Amino acid sequence: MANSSVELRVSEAYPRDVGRKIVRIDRQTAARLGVEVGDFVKVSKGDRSVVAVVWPLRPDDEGRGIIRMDGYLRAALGVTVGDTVTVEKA
Ligand SMILES: [Zn+2]
Ligand SMILES: [Zn+2]
Ligand SMILES: [Zn+2]
Ligand SMILES: [Zn+2]
Ligand SMILES: [Zn+2]
Repeated sequence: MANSSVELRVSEAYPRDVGRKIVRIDRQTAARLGVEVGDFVKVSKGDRSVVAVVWPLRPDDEGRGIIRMDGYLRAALGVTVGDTVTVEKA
């Protein structure tokens, strides 16, 4: 079977995550992906992808269907805040 994947809305990084090879998603999404917080995920837009470590979203950001990633990772994928990307176990 293929690994599960989820589409998420691109959101700006928390300030302390800028320049770190980190994306933030919520626990429900990590569970659907079959990963735990702290594992590597692949984030893709079309044929472009990056690999980053999953850190957990803050409580009030859970359930929003978002992924927080800094401008370096957004640029790498050619996406902006408000775009959608796909996330999968790396
Ligand atoms: Zn879709
Ligand atoms: Zn769609
Ligand atoms: Zn593993
Ligand atoms: Zn766009
Ligand atoms: Zn767009």
